[PDB]
Amino acid sequence: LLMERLSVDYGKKSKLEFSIYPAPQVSTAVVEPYNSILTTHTTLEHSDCAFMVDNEAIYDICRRNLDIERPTYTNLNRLISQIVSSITASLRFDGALNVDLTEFQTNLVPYPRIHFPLATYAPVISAEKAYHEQLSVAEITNACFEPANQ
Amino acid sequence: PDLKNVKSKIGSTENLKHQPGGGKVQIINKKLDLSNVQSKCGSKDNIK
Repeated sequence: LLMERLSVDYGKKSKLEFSIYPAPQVSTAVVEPYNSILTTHTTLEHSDCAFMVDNEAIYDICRRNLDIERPTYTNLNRLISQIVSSITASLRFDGALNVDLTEFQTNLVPYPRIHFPLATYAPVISAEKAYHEQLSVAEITNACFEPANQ
Repeated sequence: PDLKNVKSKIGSTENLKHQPGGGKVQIINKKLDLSNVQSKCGSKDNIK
């Protein structure tokens, strides 16, 4: 409902979104496939791009990568907050290379319907490993492409 | 003393045809139509 009335009123201004996108085997609710599809038929019309995350994945980041035994939605939200504070950094902190809210659109979006990217962040480990890993740029790059880290 | 084989009063006489039987249900649904489809994320003219 809102994605439209922001169209009608700000025109050509940017619309990005942060979405939890539903889980492969887990469900929080029964009718999730209806509600996603219903929204998505509007997301194709109004959002300029949409950044997706799955709750099922960050659980497994909690088990493998972060090695914490019992992840709550909080151990999970303080994980997402590293994604948001990266995403906005050129708007908030000086740098060698700016990336703006407009520059995601023009580089991720080859057609105004192929506009659902996935997010990842790395590294995402405890001190039990961060004093054994070296943590060079190329390790950290490998650690976002890795299918077990998505 | 012969009573003339006196009959009962008054019984389940309204049930003598009764069972009763069951009605039916059949659901079963119609297919929606998804034949209004075309893709946009490519080229049909500038490919030439």
